[PDB]
Amino acid sequence: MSRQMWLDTSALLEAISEYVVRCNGDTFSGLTTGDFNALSNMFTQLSVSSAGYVSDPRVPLQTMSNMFVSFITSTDRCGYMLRKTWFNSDTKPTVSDDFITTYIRPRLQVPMSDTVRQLNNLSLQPSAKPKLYERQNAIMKGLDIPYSEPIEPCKLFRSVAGQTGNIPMMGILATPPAAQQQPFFVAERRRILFGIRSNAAIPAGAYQFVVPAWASVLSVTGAYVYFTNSFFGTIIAGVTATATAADAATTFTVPTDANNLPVQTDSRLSFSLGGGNINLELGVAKTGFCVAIEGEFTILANRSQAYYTLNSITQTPTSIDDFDVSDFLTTFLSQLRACGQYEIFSDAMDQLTNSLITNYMDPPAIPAGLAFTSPWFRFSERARTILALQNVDLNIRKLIVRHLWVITSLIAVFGRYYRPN
Amino acid sequence: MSRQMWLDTSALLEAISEYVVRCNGDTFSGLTTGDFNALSNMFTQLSDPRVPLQTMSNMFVSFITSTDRCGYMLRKTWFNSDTKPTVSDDFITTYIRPRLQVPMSDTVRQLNNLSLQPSAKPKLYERQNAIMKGLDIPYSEPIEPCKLFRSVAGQTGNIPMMGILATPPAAQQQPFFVAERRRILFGIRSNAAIPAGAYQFVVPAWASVLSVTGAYVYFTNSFFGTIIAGVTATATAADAATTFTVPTDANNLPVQTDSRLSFSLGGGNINLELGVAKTGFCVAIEGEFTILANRSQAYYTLNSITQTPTSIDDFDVSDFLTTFLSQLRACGQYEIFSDAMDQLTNSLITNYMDPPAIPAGLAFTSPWFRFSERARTILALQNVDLNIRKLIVRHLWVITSLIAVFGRYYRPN
Amino acid sequence: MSRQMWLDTSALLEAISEYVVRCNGDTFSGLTTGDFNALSNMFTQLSVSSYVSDPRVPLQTMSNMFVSFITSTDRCGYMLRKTWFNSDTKPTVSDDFITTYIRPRLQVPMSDTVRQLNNLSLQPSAKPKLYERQNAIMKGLDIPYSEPIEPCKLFRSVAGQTGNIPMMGILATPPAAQQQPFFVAERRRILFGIRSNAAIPAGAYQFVVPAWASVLSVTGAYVYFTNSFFGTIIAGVTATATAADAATTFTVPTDANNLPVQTDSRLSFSLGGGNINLELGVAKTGFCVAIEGEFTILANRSQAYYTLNSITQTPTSIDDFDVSDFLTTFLSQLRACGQYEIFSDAMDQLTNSLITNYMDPPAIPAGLAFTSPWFRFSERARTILALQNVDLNIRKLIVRHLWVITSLIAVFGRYYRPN
Amino acid sequence: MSRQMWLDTSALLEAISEYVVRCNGDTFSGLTTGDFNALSNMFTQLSVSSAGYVSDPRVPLQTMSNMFVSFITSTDRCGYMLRKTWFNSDTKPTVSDDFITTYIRPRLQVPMSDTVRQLNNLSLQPSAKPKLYERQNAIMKGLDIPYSEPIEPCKLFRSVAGQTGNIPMMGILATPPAAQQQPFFVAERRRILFGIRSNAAIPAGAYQFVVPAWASVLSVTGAYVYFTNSFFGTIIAGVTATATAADAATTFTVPTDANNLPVQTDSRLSFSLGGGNINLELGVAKTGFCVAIEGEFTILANRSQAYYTLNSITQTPTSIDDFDVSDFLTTFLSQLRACGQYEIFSDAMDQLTNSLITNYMDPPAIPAGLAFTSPWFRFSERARTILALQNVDLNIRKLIVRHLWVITSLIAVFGRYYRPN
Amino acid sequence: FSELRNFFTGDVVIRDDPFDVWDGVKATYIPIGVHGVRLDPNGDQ
Amino acid sequence: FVGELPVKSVTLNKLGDRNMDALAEHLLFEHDVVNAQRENRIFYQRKSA
Repeated sequence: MSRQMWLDTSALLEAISEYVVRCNGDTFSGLTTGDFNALSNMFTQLSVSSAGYVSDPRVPLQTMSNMFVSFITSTDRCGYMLRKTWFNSDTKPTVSDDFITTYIRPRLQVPMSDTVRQLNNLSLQPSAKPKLYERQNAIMKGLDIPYSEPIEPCKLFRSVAGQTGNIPMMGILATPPAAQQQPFFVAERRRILFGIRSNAAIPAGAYQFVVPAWASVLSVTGAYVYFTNSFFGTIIAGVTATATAADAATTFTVPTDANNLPVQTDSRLSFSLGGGNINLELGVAKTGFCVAIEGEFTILANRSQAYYTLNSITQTPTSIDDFDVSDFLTTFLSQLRACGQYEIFSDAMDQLTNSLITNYMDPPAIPAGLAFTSPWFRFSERARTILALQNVDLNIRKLIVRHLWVITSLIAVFGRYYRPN
Repeated sequence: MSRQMWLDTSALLEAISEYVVRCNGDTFSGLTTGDFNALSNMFTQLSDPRVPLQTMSNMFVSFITSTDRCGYMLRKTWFNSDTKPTVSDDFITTYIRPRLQVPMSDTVRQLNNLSLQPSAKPKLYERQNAIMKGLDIPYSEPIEPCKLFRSVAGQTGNIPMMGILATPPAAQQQPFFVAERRRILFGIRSNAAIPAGAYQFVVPAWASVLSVTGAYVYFTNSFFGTIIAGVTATATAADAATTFTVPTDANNLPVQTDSRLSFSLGGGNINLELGVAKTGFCVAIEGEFTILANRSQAYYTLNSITQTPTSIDDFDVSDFLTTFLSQLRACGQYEIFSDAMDQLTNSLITNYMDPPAIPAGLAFTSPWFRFSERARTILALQNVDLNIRKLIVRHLWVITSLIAVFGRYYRPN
Repeated sequence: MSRQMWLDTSALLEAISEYVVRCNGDTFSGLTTGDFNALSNMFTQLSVSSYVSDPRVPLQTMSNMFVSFITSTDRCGYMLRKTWFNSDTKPTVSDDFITTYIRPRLQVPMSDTVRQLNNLSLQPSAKPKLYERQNAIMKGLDIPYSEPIEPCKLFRSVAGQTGNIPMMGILATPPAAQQQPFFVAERRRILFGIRSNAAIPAGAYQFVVPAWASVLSVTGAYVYFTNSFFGTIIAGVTATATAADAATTFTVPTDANNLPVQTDSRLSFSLGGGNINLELGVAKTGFCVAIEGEFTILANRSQAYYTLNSITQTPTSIDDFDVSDFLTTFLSQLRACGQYEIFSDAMDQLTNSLITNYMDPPAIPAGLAFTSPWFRFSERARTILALQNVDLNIRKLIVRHLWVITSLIAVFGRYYRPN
Repeated sequence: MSRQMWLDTSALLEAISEYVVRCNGDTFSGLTTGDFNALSNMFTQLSVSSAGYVSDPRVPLQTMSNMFVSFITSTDRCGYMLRKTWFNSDTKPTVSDDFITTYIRPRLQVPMSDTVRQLNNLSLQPSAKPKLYERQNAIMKGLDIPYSEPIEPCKLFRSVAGQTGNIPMMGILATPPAAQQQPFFVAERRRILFGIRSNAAIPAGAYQFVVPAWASVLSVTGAYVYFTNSFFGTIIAGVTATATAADAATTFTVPTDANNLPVQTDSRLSFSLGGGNINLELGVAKTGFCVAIEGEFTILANRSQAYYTLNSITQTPTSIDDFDVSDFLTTFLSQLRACGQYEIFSDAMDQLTNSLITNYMDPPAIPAGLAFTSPWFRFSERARTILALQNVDLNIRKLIVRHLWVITSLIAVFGRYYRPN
Repeated sequence: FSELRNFFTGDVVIRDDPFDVWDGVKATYIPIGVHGVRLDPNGDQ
Repeated sequence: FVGELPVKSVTLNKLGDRNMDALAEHLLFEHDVVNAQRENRIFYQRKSA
C-alpha cells in the first residue's frame, strides 16, 4: 500500500540481512546471542503469523521473494504503485492482492523511530556505507542525511554551463594547451581538483574560481591541499608541479573562514566549498597549475536534498550517478542468472519502466524519441536518457528518475531470495 | 580432532575477538550490555578472563610446537576428510570440540551469501572454509583484483609487468591485462598509431571471475602510480564514441563517460571498439569488484593456477599474524618458533609425497609468516606432481591461520 | 571533575552515539531489539539518575549546558590548570554541569581488562573512537597491535628533510646532480629512494629510517619501483626495467632473509630496528622504492605518535590525531544557530588562558598569533609548537592538553540547540 | 483464456497424440493396456459435454479441430489472444466464446506437474525430439530445457558482427583465399567448425579464437576433434588436412578445463564451449587449417534461455531458425489441402500475423515496409522479416516473433483433426 | 532476562466493546396489495 | 505509571506461569528485579491500535 508501507517493510528486510551478517559464524551451540534472538524475532514478523513456526529461515524468505517477482513482473498487479500519486502521498490505495496483504504493511515504530533517526544525523561516526533505506527516504521524502556521512564527490557531479563532464574532461586535461584556457573543476573518488592550465606562464596574484553548483555543498576534514598533475591516474598536461624551497607561500580563502588556507603544507585542513567562490592567491607565477583537495568529503549539513532531489540538475543532457543501486543489485542479478529469468525479467522491467514513464505525461502515451541504450539494471544510464527527453518538462523527468529509482531499489531488496524451481 | 572440530573452535575464538572489540569502551557501571553478556558466555564456553585466554594460547604453542603432538594434523588425510581421528592429547581434549550449532549455523551461512552488505573484511573462518571444504563466499563481498592474480600464458606477472610498461615501445606489442587494488587495466601499447575498428581481447583466467558494479571506465596511462609509456590518453569533443561489449550484456558499454557501469567479465572476452586511432591505448575499469557466484572456488582452490612457477597472494594471512608475532618478539620465543615452524612445514610437505622424503631442491627464501612467498616456493617444485603442490599450499595455509588465531594471547611464563 | 571522570562520560556519550547508529532503521513495532535496550539504558545514565520517552530532550539539555560551561572561563577554569591533565584529585569545584553530568561511568577493573584483551584482537576497529586517542594522548596508554593508520599522519619534521608534502614540489623538479635520500609518506604507502640526473651504480645503499617511521610495520604489502607521489610525478627517477634485470632486494634489522622488490609477493616487515639495506641489482638513473600495504604501529611504540616524542625539531609539521573529523557535526550545529562566531571568540579565549597557566610567570608569551581558528588543530598545534620562548616540553603538554579539550567539545556539543 | 490454460490443453492434445501412437497396433481383443486405458480416458477429458466411453474417438477430436479453425480464423473471436498482455500475464481474461468455454481450462495436476518437469531436466535420457509443449514453455515462460537433451548446433546459430550468416559463409569457404583471412565459425547438423584459411603457410604456435555468442551455449560429450576440409559436404579450399606420424601434437584448451585437449586423436572428449574462447596450438605450420568438433551437442544448464528468447540476436537483419515448428505443421497442412482451405487459411493467417504486430506498436498501426516474402508456415523466413523492421526497436520485434510462434504452434497442434464436411 | 522477554512478546488487537451480533432477525418479503401488473413484452422485431 | 507518564499495562500477575513479573523476582538483587519489573510495565502494555 502506502509508499510508506513499502519502505517500512524494505527496512525490515534490510534489517534481516544486517542481522544475518551479524550472526554468520556466531551461532554457537550453548547460547542465544542477542543478535541471533533479534534475527529470530525478525523472521517471525516477516511472515503473516498463519505462516507458523520457522524451522528453516531459508523457506519463508525464499517464498516471499518468489511471490515478489511474480508480482513485480505483472503490470496488472503492481500497476497501482506506478501511478504518479503513489510516490507523492501516504494514501492507502484500494487494491486487493494477496502479496501486499501478506508482506507489505507498516512495520516501523512511531514516533520513536523517526526520533532515533534525527538523533543519528548528529552522531559522531555514521555508517560509512549506508542502507538503501536512508537513500530511499532521501530520494522520495527528501529527508536529511547524517552530517558526518562521507561521500565520493565525483558522484555528486552534474553537468554545468562550462564543462559538461567530469570524466570526459580527462581526455582534454591531458592534451597540451593552445593558450591560457578556462578554469576547470573536477572530482575523483577521494579528492577535488581545480585550476588553470596554459602553454604560457601565469603571473602571481589573485585568481577567482566559481565553485560549481554540484560542488557547492561539499565539506572536507583531514584534508591536504597541494599541487598535482594527475586526474584519476591520467596525467594532466599544461601544468607545473614545481616549487622552490623558498617560494612565496600560496594560499586560498573561502567565504566561510576569515583566515587564509595554506597550500602545499603538512597541515590538515577543514573548510567548506559553500557560500561563494574560492579566492586563490598564487604566490609565485606558474606555467599552468592544478590544486588538489584530498581528504574526507561530506555533504554540508542539511543540503543533501540538492543531490537526491535531483535539483543540482541545471542543463540537459546531463551526467548523473545511480545513487549506488548497482552495488545492491549484484545479488538479485546473480540469483536471476542462476535460474534463467535474467531475460524474462529484463523484458518485464522495460514494460514496468515504460508504463511508469507513461503515467507521468498527459496525454497517456510513451513520448516519442525514447529509446534506451541500456538494461534496467544500469540505472545510471537509463536515468541520463530519461533526463534527456526534450519533449517532457524537466521537473517531470526529474520525478520519473526518482520514482524509477525507488522501484529499482525495492527490487534489489525483496528479490534477493528468488528461487522458483 | 576433526578438521571441522578445529574450524569450529577457530570460529569461536574469532567470535571471542569480535565481541571483545565490540565491548571495548562500552562497558559501563549499572549497565549490562548484550554484547558483554554474549562475550562472557563465550568465555565460559571456552574454558578475570585474561588468565584463561593465556593458558590456552600457551598450551597451543606448546602443541603446534612438537611434531609428535600435532603430527596427525599434518597428514594428507586430516585435510581431506571429516573422519574423527584417534588421538589423546590433553590439548585437543580440552579445547577442540564442536561449538557451532548444526544445522542452523550452516543455514545462516548461506543466507549470508545473499546478504546486501556482507562484511567488507571477513574473518579467517570464511576463508578457511572456502580453501578447505570449497564453500561459497558472499556474492556481494568485494576483493582487490590484484590478489585474484595468477600467472598466465601471455605474461609472467602483474607487478613485474610494471617496469615493462614504463619502457617506450619498439613496435605495436601484445595485449596486456593487469590489475591494481581498486581497478583493472587492459589495452595495447604501441609507438605507431593504431587504426579504429574492432579489437578482440581475451580475458585472462584469474580475471574471468570478476564482476564490477559502480564503475567508471576511462582511458588512462598510470599503473599503481607509475607512468605507462606508449599510450596516449588524448581526445576531443569531436572524437566518435568508444564503446565495448561483453557476452553477458547485449548492449554497448561506453568508455570515457560519467556514467556508472556494472558489467561482468564472465563471458570470457571483451570486445572493444575504438572510434579514433590512438598512439597506444590503455582502458581502465575502476569500481567495486566482487567475485562471480560459484566461481570463487577457482581462487581459493588454487585451481586458477596454470603455469609454473607462478604468482600467488597469501589469502590475506599476513594481516592476521601481526598480533601473534608482536607477542612472540616480546618473549624472545620469536626464533624458537621460527624454527619449530620450519620443521612443521617440512614434515607436512613430506607426508604428501611417496616415498616420504624432503624432495629435491627445497630451500626456503623466507620465514614462515611470509606465506605469499613460501607458497611461490612450493608451487615451484617441478619434480613433484602439480596437484600435490597446490594441496600442500592450501593445507599449510590452514595451519598457519589456526596459529594466527590461537596464539595471540601467548605469554610463556 | 577529575580527568578520568570526563573521559568516562565522554566514552558514554560516545557509546550512546554508537548505539544510536546501531538502532537507525532497526526499530520496529512488534519487536524489541537487544540494541535498543542498551541504548535505552544508556539514556538512563545521563538522565538525572533515572525511562525517557524522547531522548532528544535530555541530550539537547545536556549539550546546551555544556556549551554554556566550556564557554565561560570562570566555570571551566579548573579544567585549564596544568594539574588537571595529570592529577586524578577530586577537584574543589561546585558547578551544576559538572555534578549533573560528569561522574565516573566505566566499570573497574573490568573495562581496563577488556581494553587490553582488545589490543590482541584479530580485527580491531579501523576507525576508532575518540576515547582510544584520549587515553593515548593523555595517559599514554597503548593502541591495539593490529590497528592500521596512514603513515603520512605519523610524519613529523626531521633533520634532513623539513616537510613531507613540501617535498612534492622539489621531487617534481629535474635534479642538478645526485641528491640526498628522501623519506616521504602517503595515505596508503611509504616512499624512499634517491634521484640523480646521472646514473647510480648497482650496489649496496644505506637509508636511515626517520625517527617517525621507526615505528611503522606493514603486512600484505607490494614493494616496487615507482615515479609518483600523491598522484604528482617525480622526476629524476626511472621506473623502467627489463625482464632480464638482476633482482633487487633489501634487508631489515629484524628479518635475516631478503625482501624482494618488483615481485607479486606480499611482504611483511617492520621498519623499527635500524636502517633499510637496499641491494640494487641493475644500475639506474634515479630510483624510487615504494612500500604499499597495510600499516601498523609496532606494539608498545605508539607512545611516540600520541605523546609527541617523535617531535625533535622546531618548527615541526603535525596532524590533529583526526579531531577535525569529529568536530564536523558540532560545527554544523554551531553555524545553524549563528553561534559559530561567538564560540570561536570564546575558544581563542580558552586557548589563551590555557597557554597561560603553563608558563611561569603567568602571561601570554610574546610573538604568539594564531593563523587559524580553534578547529584547525593541525595548524594551531604547529604554531604552539613553534614558540622559541618556551621549553619544548611545556609546548607539547599544551598541544596535548589543548587537544583533549577540543576532543571533549567535539563529543559533548553535538546536540546543541539554544533557541 | 489464460495463456496457461491454452498451453495446458495443448499438452493434453499433444499427449493424446503420444498415446495414440503408443496404442497403434497394440489394441488387442482380451487385453487391457495401461496405454489404451490412458488414451480412452484422455479422449474423455476433451468435451465438457458428456463423459461416456468414446466408441469412435474420431468424432469429438474432429468437432474440436473444426471448432478451433472456425475460432482461430475470426479476429472478432480470437482477438484477445493477440494482445500484448496475453503473452505476458496469467490474468484470466473476461471473454465469452463457445470454443474457449468447451475446450480450454487448466488440466495439468498441480503442483506435481512442475515437480516432475524439473526432476526431468536432470533425467539421464530425455526425449531426443521434445513435444512442442517444452518449447512453448521455454519460448513463453522462459523455462529450463533438459540438461542433456541433444541439439543441432546450426539451428542454435544467429548472426554475429564478424560473419553475417552460416550456410552462406559456405561459398566463401570454397573460393581459394586472397591472403590469410580472418577466423570463421560455422556449424553443421552434427558438428561445429572453426579455423583460419590462408594461401600462404601460417606459423606453428599459439592462436586465440573467440567463440561466438550463439555457440558459447554449446557443450559436447563423446567427441572426436580433427582437421577436415568439408562443410555440409562442400569442399573448403585454403586449408590442408595433411600430416605425418612425426608431426608434433596439436592441442587446444578451454577455460573450463585446466587440461590440454588433443586433436586428430582417437580419444572421445567432452568440454564446454561456455568458457568464452578456444586456445589452439598448432604443433606444425599448416597452409590453412580447419578444426572440427563432432560429437553429441547439448545446451549448457540455465542457458537455453538465450536461444528460446531470441537474446542471442545482436545484429540486424539476422539468420533465425524456427524452433522446429515447420516439422509439426506438416500434418495440419496436408489436412488443409485435403479439403481445399490451404488457400482460405493463408488469408486469415496474414490477417492474424498482421493484426498481431499492430497491437505491438504504440501508436497502433502497421509498420512501414512490412514486406512478407513468404507464407505463414515458413516461419523461419517470416521471423527474419519481422526482425528486420528498422522502424520498431529490437525488443518489440523479438516479442512479436515469440508471440507469433506460440500461436503458430498452437495451431499445429489443434488443427490436425480438421474435416469441415 | 531482557531477551527472555523479547522472545515472549506478541500482539492481539481487540475491540474495546464486543460486537453486538444479531441472530434472530426476521427479514421476509411481503407482497403489496392488488396492483396494476404490466407483463413485460417479448423481445420483438 | 512509568515515570511521570501514565500507562495502561498488562497485568502479568494474572497470567499464571507467564507472569513475567514473578519470573523476574528470580534475579539476584532487588534492584535488578525492580528494573526488570518496570521494564515489564513498559513492553507489556495496552496501546492504541
